[PDB]
Amino acid sequence: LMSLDTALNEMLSRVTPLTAQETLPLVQCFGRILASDVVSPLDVPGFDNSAMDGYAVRLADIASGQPLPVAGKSFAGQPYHGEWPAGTCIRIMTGAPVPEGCEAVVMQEQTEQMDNGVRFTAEVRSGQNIRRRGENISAGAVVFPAGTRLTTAELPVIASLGIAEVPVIRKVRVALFSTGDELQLPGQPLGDGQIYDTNRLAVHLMLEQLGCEVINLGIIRDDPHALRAAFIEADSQADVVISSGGVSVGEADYTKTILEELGEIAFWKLAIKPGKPFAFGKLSNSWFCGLPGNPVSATLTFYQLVQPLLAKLSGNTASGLPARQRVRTASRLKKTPGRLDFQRGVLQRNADGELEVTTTGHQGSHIFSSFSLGNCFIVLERDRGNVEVGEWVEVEPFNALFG
Amino acid sequence: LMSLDTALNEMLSRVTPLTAQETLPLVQCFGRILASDVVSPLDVPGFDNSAMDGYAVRLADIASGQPLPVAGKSFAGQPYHGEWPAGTCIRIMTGAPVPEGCEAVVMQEQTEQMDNGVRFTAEVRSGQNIRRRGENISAGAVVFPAGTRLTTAELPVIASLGIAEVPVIRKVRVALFSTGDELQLPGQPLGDGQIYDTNRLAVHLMLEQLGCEVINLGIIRDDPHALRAAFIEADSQADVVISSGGVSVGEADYTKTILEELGEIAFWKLAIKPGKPFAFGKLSNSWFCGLPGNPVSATLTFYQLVQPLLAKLSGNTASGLPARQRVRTASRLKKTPGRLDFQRGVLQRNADGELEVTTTGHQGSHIFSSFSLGNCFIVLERDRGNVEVGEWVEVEPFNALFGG
Repeated sequence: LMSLDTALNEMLSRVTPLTAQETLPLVQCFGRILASDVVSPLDVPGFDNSAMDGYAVRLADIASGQPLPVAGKSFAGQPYHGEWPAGTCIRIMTGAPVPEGCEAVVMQEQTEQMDNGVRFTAEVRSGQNIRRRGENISAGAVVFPAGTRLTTAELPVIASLGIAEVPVIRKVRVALFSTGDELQLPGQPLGDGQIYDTNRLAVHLMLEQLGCEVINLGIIRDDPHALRAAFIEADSQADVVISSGGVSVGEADYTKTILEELGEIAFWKLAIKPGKPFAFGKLSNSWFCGLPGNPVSATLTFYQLVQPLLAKLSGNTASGLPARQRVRTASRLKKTPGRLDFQRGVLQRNADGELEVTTTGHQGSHIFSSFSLGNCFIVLERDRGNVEVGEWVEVEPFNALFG
Repeated sequence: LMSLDTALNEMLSRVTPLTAQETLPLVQCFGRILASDVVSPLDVPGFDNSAMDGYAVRLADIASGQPLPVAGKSFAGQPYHGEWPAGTCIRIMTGAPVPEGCEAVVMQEQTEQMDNGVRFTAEVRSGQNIRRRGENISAGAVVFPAGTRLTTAELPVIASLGIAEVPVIRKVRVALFSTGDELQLPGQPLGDGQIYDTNRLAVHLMLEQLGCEVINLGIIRDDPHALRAAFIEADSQADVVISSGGVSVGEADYTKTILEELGEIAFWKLAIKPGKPFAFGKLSNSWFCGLPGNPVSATLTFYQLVQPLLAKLSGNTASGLPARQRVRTASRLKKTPGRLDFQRGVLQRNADGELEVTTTGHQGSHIFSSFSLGNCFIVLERDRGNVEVGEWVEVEPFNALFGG
């Protein structure tokens, strides 16, 4: 019934990004979100420097046609500061400051040795092989705006400005638990009718990799007093509280009366598969996301709704649902109109070098193993039906959460 | 002169994957390499159970056509063990075990509650809505082989088997350092021809995001005595030693002579762009990789060469290439034959829904912004010249090191 689109727009419209900040050296900032504009205090490069090894010259001396004796050498980190007489040149290495009065740098290839000094054999242009102060970044300019997620692409540039540390938004705090007397912890023996809990570890892992601060409360006892106490504890400690399974996503059980007693909760029926049910709303001090019990459904609902919620709350301004592309299927796909079906597939290059996708197998939410067998979603349109080999299909490669 | 391929193969053929192992709880295993096969001790699911909220019936009772009174209820984790008389049904919840003799589960909405019992309104087919013991995993089977990188796809399947911790290969230990009197620690004042050391941070970040244990020795003082000391420390404590800049990758100087004193090091000139020079070889107890000083070159060189080395060392049995595909350019590309040019580009969907790439801009190595602006490399073949709009082009999307 409710489109994924519409549901996510709704959830994000309710939410306001965190503003609370902390200051961290750059090496600890991978994947963190800049709280304030990074404004450069320096010109970069901060001084006119050689783009290569060769010789620093004045055009008037080149103009002579005469060989120029080498007055001195200039190293990166150890510039020449001796006298530079008229009619001479300076040997210079990549990255060294050009000497006062230098108008060009000639690479070795365009010179010959004379029994005396250096002949320049090619035209020498004003400014050739010189990187000028301020050509990359002007002091005073904003280099990265607030809301920028810091990776290897950004943090080295920040260091080239001489900044050792930056303010970033604190991590989003997410409390996490499951419930049901059928759920058991790994390493313990299974009682009557029990299964091992998997969703909660699947959610924890993903939160960790998303950079959140995870407060896992474990498996809560299927008792109203214990469950209430768990919600209250979760709420007091976190920005977001997630049930990885066991709390109602619509069914009229005791968990639903506790949830509604503690918050203002919507129970939605989404036009997706796998899954459909999702619970979302506001507790006293936190947002609540309630996932369906099936492992495929809970994982997919997490990945497609909760994941982007957390990106917005983190302060990230990257306006991006992950990347999709159009590719032909090498498999016949069973699909029923009425829901957007996030089937799992294997995307691969064929012998012609063209990109195609294969089903991973049975798509039932009775097996989590399609995530490991796969490397992408095949995102089958709400209204589309079965798909034949050769048709074009929307594909969404899995992110680093799945490898 | 030297192909990137020939270099990569040379580096990979030399190296032996680590086998040493340590056992960790599942929650601490993200991105770790599974050290032993995971074998299922149990059937998943463990028992025949309901796929719906409803009723568990036998087909003979359905065929009588009579309302069946509710004789009991089976809940998830609270199965029914009482008597199940003839002509009767058992209320059942999703995931609850089916009661003995059960032939079908009927979903609640295909029933009417009748005062003399539950009336079944639809056809009932043998086995409907029953998940069978072992239909996902069988006891005794290997679920993941040794060599699997563990992520969200694998670890929860491991949890489903009742296994709380697994053996993984120890992390690759990478020692790191730079040198040159030009280099200054950020947060300090820049003297005369100085710059802030950026390559070292870039490599530290990438190494940690790759799951390496990093030993950062700093900026090494630019003389032979301090350099020897740095090499001895680095080599004594690591599987791999990396110079992020300042140590020779071919030019004759004191750093070169120390390298040749302490190791068996090759200086390659690679048919690539950006970059070209790369130092590689064996120190007494470790492998060495020496990067060029230019940030664009170092970063590219680490990404295309050191990264695949670390993957093999780690024990990851994944095929190490590629995630490449062929896409049209929507940009004219300037490309000189003779080098494999890893231009940076922007991969985006056009209005027809087709994937296409655009240049980031100037492809010079004098700036670093192409890594921010870009989301891929346009991998232009060694012998190719200029590329016009609409030609086909190979493309390698950025991995998580640049944010995807």
